[PDB]
Amino acid sequence: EAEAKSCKTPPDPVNGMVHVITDIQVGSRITYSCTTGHRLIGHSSAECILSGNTAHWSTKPPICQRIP
Repeated sequence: EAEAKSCKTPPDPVNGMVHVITDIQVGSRITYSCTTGHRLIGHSSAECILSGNTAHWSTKPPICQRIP
């Protein structure tokens, strides 16, 4: 709970890319994106939360289903 930042940045989703809103500090809320036409199979968002001794993003690795 000091100096902030403790969540490891998520890997770039397939045919997509993650965007940081301001910083990687705990309490923030970044967002995810994908190629035009692909709906985010998740929450389209994240929240840096500590699960004990390791801080990570509450959202699972987003996917792109590709929509006709």
